[PDB]
Amino acid sequence: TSGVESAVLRGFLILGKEDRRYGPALSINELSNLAKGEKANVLIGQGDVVLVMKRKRDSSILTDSQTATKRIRMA
Amino acid sequence: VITREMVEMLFSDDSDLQLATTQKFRKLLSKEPSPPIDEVINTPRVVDRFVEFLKRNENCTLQFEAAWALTNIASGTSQQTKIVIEAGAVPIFIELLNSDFEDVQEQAVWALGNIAGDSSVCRDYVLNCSILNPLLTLLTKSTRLTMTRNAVWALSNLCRGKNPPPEFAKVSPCLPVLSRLLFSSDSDLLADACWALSYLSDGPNEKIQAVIDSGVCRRLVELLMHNDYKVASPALRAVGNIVTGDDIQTQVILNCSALPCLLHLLSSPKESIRKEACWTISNITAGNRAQIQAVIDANIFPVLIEILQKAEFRTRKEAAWAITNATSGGTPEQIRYLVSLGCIKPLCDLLTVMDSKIVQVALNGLENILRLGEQEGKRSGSGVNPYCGLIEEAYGLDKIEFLQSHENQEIYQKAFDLIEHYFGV
Repeated sequence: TSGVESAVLRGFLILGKEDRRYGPALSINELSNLAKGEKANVLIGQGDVVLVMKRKRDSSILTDSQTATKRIRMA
Repeated sequence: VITREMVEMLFSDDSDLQLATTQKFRKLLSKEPSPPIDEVINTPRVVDRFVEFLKRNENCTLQFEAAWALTNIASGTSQQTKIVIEAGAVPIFIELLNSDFEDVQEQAVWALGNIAGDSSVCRDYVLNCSILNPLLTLLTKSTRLTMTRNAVWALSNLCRGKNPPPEFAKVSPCLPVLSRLLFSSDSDLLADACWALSYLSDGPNEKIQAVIDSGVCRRLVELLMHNDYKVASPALRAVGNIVTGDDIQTQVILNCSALPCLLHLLSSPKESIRKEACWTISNITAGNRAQIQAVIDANIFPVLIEILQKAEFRTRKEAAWAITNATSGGTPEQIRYLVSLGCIKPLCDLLTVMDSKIVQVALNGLENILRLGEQEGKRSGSGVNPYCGLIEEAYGLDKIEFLQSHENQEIYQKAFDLIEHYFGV
């Protein structure tokens, strides 16, 4: 691949070959718009398509601050 | 339960009987363990009558008792909160934020906090009724500690949620207020303020920039070292979210000397702290080569490698990302340094875990090391990959071969290609 494609893909983890469960491939210049935690196919090199996700990961797979969303006034 | 005279007195025409009755209803809902919320709202006209008393600005105590009664109703299930909203209480409660009575103000905040904290639908509705400007005014003009706590907690409820997140334009003006609140010493205040900041910094880098622009980073980093876990934990969450931004944004956190704090938090006795410290560091090592180097100079990697092989598994997962991200963005000298710390062995050991995602992360870190080994074998004509032997020593080759029995196609295809490319006979 090119220097640009290599540099861009450093911020991403290549999960595998093209998976059309995630739709038509993004271009390299569109790839930065991919939401954190999501997966997308991307066009690279000479027509190759791979599935990727950002290495920058959001706090999704973590614990909760569920206590407390609601508080009742007693006493 | 309710009585017939309660109903009849509530709809009388004298404030003496009204205030006494509302206080009876209020006392019922303000009682443990199981409040009669349904019986009160099922009783016709009652909810509407409470809401009508919120408009009685001439009778301070009546307003207070009314707001309290509605507050405890909106503290129940989603359907119980629906009745209060559809009664039209929300636009009135917001007006009461500028009540001349402080006891009415604070209870209005509490009610609105409960309503907004019900769901994303109610949250957006409360925001659409323009709660932010009166609420922030109240917060800055407050003169009581109990009032500020309630205001910040309600504010944090306006920010909470990701399905869908609130419209950022409707919640971002609270950032200057939130920024100043970080300088308080009250633990409860700092806790909810840091949660609100973590909610706002949870998403695309545009939102993160707005958080940064308010100048909260320096203080957020200092709060990493707070002795109360109710404060350090959300503060770490906020810092962790900010370093999910681009290289420039992440650098702001680093220039606040966050790394020595994060190093310290890696040794925390609390399990969730180490994990999120690892998670935070993993998003930094996903940065540029100067930032990876900053993690090296902070002596973080020897600890991450100890964690990678011996810590609680949900902590190992995040350390794996931290090591792997470092191997993808790092220089040959940096990767050579990770190898010298003995990172290959605990990476190989993760190839056999049942979390298929961590397997791929492990595989990626190993492939990164292998590719650099191959490039290194060409820049000196030796044609020998120096890391192939180390991976064999750590039984990585056997484990990679074993992955050809893994049901997951991505893992299979990956292990298959690694063997074909780096371990051909």
